[PDB]
Amino acid sequence: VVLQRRDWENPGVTQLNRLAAHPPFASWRNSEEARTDRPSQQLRSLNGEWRFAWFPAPEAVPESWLECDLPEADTVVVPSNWQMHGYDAPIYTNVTYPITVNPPFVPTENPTGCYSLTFNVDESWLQEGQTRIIFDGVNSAFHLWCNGRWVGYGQDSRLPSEFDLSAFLRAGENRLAVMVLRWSDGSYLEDQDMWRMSGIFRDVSLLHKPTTQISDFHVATRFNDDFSRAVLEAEVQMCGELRDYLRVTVSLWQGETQVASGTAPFGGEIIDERGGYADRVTLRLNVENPKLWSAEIPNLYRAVVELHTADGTLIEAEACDVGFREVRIENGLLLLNGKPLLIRGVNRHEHHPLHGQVMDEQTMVQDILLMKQNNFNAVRCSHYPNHPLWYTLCDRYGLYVVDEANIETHGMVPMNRLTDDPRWLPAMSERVTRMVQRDRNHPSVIIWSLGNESGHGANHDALYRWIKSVDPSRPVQYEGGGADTTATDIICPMYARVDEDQPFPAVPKWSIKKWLSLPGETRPLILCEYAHAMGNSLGGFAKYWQAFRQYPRLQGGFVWDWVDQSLIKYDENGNPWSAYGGDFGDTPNDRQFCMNGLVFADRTPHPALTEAKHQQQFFQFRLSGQTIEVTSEYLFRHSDNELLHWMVALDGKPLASGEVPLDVAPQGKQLIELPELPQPESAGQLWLTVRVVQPNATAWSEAGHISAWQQWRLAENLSVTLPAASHAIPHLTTSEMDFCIELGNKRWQFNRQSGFLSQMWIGDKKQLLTPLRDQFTRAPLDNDIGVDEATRIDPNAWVERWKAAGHYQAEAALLQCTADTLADAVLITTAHAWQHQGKTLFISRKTYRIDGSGQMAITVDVEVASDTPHPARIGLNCQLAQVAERVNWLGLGPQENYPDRLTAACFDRWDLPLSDMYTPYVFPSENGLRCGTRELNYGPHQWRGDFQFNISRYSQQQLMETSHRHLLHAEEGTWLNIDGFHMGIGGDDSWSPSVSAEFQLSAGRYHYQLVWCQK
Amino acid sequence: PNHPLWYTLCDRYGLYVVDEANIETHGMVPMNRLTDDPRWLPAMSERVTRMVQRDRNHPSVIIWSLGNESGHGANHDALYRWIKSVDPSRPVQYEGGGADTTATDIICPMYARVDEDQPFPAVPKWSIKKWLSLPGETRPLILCEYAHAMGNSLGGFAKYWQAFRQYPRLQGGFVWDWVDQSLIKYDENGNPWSAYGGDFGDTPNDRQFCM
Amino acid sequence: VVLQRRDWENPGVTQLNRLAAHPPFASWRNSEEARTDRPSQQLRSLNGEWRFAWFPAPEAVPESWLECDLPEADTVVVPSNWQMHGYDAPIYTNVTYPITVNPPFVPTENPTGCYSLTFNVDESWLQEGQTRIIFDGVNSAFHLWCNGRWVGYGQDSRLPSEFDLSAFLRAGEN
Ligand SMILES: O=C1O[C@H](CO)[C@H](O)[C@H](O)[C@H]1O
Ligand SMILES: [Mg+2]
Ligand SMILES: [Mg+2]
Ligand SMILES: [Mg+2]
Ligand code: NA
Ligand code: NA
Ligand code: NA
Ligand code: NA
Ligand code: NA
Repeated sequence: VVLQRRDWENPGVTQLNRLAAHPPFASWRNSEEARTDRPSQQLRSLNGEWRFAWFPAPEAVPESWLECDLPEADTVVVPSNWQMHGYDAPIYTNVTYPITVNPPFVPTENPTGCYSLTFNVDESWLQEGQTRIIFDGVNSAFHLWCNGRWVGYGQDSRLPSEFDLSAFLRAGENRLAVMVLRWSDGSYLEDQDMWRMSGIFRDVSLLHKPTTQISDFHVATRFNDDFSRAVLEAEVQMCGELRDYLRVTVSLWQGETQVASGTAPFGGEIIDERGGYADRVTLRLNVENPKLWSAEIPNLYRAVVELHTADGTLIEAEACDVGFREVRIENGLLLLNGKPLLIRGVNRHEHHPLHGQVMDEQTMVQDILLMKQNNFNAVRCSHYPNHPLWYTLCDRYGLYVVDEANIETHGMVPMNRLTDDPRWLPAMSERVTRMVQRDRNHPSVIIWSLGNESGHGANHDALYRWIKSVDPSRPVQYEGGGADTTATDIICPMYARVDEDQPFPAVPKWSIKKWLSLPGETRPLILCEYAHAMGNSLGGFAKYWQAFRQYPRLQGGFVWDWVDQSLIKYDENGNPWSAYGGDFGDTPNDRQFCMNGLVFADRTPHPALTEAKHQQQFFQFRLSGQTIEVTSEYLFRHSDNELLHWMVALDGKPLASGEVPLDVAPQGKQLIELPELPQPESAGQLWLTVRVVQPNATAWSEAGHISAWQQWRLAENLSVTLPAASHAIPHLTTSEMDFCIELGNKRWQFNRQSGFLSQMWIGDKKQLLTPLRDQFTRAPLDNDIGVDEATRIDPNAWVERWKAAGHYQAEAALLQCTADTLADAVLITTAHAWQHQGKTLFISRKTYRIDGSGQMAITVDVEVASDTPHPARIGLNCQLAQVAERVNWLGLGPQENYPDRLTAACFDRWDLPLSDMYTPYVFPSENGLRCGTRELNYGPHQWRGDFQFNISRYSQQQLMETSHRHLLHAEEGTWLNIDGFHMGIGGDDSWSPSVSAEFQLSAGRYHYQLVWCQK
Repeated sequence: PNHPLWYTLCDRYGLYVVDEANIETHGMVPMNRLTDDPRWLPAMSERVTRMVQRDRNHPSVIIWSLGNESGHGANHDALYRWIKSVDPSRPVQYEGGGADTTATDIICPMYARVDEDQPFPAVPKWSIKKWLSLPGETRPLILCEYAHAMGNSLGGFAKYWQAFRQYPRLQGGFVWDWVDQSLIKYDENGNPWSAYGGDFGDTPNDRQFCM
Repeated sequence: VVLQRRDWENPGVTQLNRLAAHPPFASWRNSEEARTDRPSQQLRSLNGEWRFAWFPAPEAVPESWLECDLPEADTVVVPSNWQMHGYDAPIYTNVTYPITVNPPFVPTENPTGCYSLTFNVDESWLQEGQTRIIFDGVNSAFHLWCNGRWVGYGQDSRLPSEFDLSAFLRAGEN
């Protein structure tokens, strides 16, 4: 009858015999244990080794499995995804559904995980009370049997499913059997852009409650105008038989100190003509001068809810952490405890490179620490309710959480086809309602979300209203259908730009500054997704932050996103590598579009992370004469763990330093007077750097943690001295094939056929492996490629514009190559034209001046045709013969930085090992650039000027030809790229041209100069 | 919702209709026990949504109703908003929970008096004249049930109509009700007689309260 | 399977295989007939004489009833309330529920009306198109079989439940 009913193709049936949702229970039988949050004897983990067998469909499951173990089955760890154990492929797809769109139907071939466990139950659990089993997460649907008998059915992969096992169990041995289906009608609401996996991927537990039990409880905190008084209100629901002797006590604790307590019998206020709830009571506790919860200072009290007799016998106790805080929208501003928030948020999926979508405490803690160490204060549960511990950790460490229903129907056509259909309202309603019922007591949750990318339908409006009616303590947001519909309290677009409108029909993405002031618009704007961090990205990030700070109602956003969704695969030798979409045989796939993280799957930072840290700083700085002005962007805390270190240096050489304690009130200002600095004699630019240092450890950071920094140019002394006049004069030697120049043990050779420096010698050793040549292209970045799908191609993307114009296949044609002897130098003059099919794209005009001191001065002047797409870079490249250990530079660093992503980099003298000058993006591209460089040192070589550069063992050609980073081989020598000008990287999104006009190489005429010598 | 022909006839003859979802949970304690429970939202939504889908093209229907005597629960709020979103062309009304809740566009009490307050706890029935001017109240008031016409009744009917005519925002109401709910029974001869509650051995019963 | 599920005691199942609701349809194949609101050949009333047997519970219904007319059963007019034919008592109660207040459960003693009708369907409807049946009002819940096979289930006493019969019907008697 179970195989006959086919409940997994019926959206009308989303569970069978499932218990009601409720907040985290442990059924403590001792109050002190509840208060301290110690383990509960009444809550057991069924995690560990289980029996598992795979089947191609549910009809292939033998009727024996219900009563007897299958010897074919293996023993696997639960929780797990069965794709992580090799049983079938994980599918990566973005928009297009991973099954045929035929709702409510799924494929007849529907992979099926048969799980089972043989486990003990103690006798004490069956004489008194109620034993339930809790599956925290099962993807995507399942039937359950206990000792051969059918218990029930559940859908929604991301919320706990609970069943009463009381009548099913026996003392001693019992057997659970779970048939998990990969696909169900639930799948139609689970089209998030991520790995599609399956199985019992979250905790399994057994919970014993008394027959007379606390079955639900809500905590509210409300405040007077200045937050100096609060009323904690607790509504408590019971199940079982009503008795006059029953009582509830809610007591509230600050550490070991009890601050408030209330006790009452059951029976609520009159509600309507038929009375009130005899099975509920509300307790109200006064709290004077409450310690308020925020992401800045996560103050928590403990609330213990005791169900007991009037005489004092405890029946059970539940408990939660309480954060006293108010969230409201007033006059178009989102306020926390009366202060306008600035959301430094990131979207975070649940992902681990080894365990797939199984989460554990350590990874969660690691994520939290990294976020807070990098100046994040908020996280969005993209796009489903998370593992229950996540909320607890956000409560305790202090992050703001957007809790989001597990609803995404992105692949529907149009996007609201299911969400506007009243037949899908039941399935949708349980995903919203059961989330609110579970998470409503976590202070860290400040906003509810109705899901993701499912257009805007009537069902959203209804469920919007349901939440407002049930929980008025939190605003509700939802982006679908244009980000400002009647189903959201917050204008919450994805990838809306700062200044540029994108006026798509029906769902335009207005410039965020313009959106706020549309006639009639009052709401605050907080981007649910912005600054797409796919590969070499986060260009233009500073621009968002400049707008966030200037516009009160622009209250920030959530970066997309936190972690690369790469999975570990093994090679022939058993070495690990990172795999993306289409690497598991899966198709259709969206390839590398799954990796948009600020961190790699193993939590190693991308360079972009430091740019987010710098822009998200909580201290702002201004310099006037000798005075630094520090402004706090903290809303609640003083700077009680902050000191300012300042340093003045001349071209990287320190001249002075000092330390000044920070004592800044929230939103306040401090003036710091610098002492007179010793104005030096020698040339160069003076730079002031300041850093905010946290002297003491916190729960989330080590001692000495740098939380903010800033740099300013001070006095510049321009060099006016003539270099030491040389006695030696270089000697020009000519042949039909070459111009050669000699000075002592140095030698330069210019090919008269190509017109490039083909070789240089120090003593007798050759310096080049490839001639020094103009370069106008880069190995394409993910933002240059502009496809969100492997199928979809775009004629407008930068790489496609460059390809179609002939930039990559453009051949250098020599126009001029003269040599001339001067009084103390040899002067080589060249001209070249790069042409593609009769069209002149670029002209390069150069002079090389080798003088008596051994320096070669190169002057370059490039013309770019106004009607060719603006080039990726204007520079030179070559392959040096030398492979050295270190790279030493005076310029912006230490990390990779680009013209539209360099605010975080500082000007100084930097010294890294060669390997650090390469960024291991999984999809290889142009990488490791450093800008604003005045001097570069590598082995015997030194280049001076004002340039950008990258240096590595990988050619721009190898980088653009290889699809994975583990397939790259170090070439012979070192490839050097020296650019005079380099295009912005962009990243406002990654599926359209995103590089702002001021970062495109559009001037038409370009000029840079370089001095190359041997130190 | 009535027999489909009823709407057609109201279209053609000309009567304003309040089309009402088939939801009444009068017997629950408290009256909103089911309507405030999200697990009952699906059942309730179908009774609202399938009514709108069937009847929305009838000119005679001018107001949608969320049902009757089911208290006020969050499911009412959800379904109120669903209708306002799907069909902006008609006000939505619902009396449960005190006749002036957030799930109604119209103050629609049953048996509220003209001049006399009945201040029940939680669900007071204010004088209709006073109700209109409660601080912050803007809505029109139309009684969903008034002048209970049981047996020898309709005393003071004129008092309603005097107030209906004097107060712009008092826009009338619906008498309870049209037809006696008596069934036909026979004695030993074959003579028909009007039977009410209790006359079919039915117990517990509320007797002549059907008429 | 229909006895094991007990869909009438689960508020999560309010229908099975029911078609979407919609405004009144007649499927005219002539525009002038539509305009004039004259009868449509494609819309047929099944009102009239049906076969009917009363039971005290769904467990007491014999399985033979699925494929064969029961001889005990009487011929009755439909539409009707079976209380108006004397099979059991009509109940009058104001506020207090006529069943024990214990959601979602109903009494095991649950009067069960078994309705059936043998009817001809013409062949034109079988070769092409979609043939559905509409029950405008069924108090309070019901299962439906066509020619022995199960079609679907419906609740809500006061709105029409509609079921696609295209795959269930045959040439001749049904
Ligand atoms: O707009 C979106 O594009 C992102 C691209 O990485 C990602 O798929 C998000 O889930 C989706 O909301
Ligand atoms: Mg289903
Ligand atoms: Mg999507
Ligand atoms: Mg049912
Ligand atoms: Na702002
Ligand atoms: Na992505
Ligand atoms: Na590549
Ligand atoms: Na009036
Ligand atoms: Na009555």
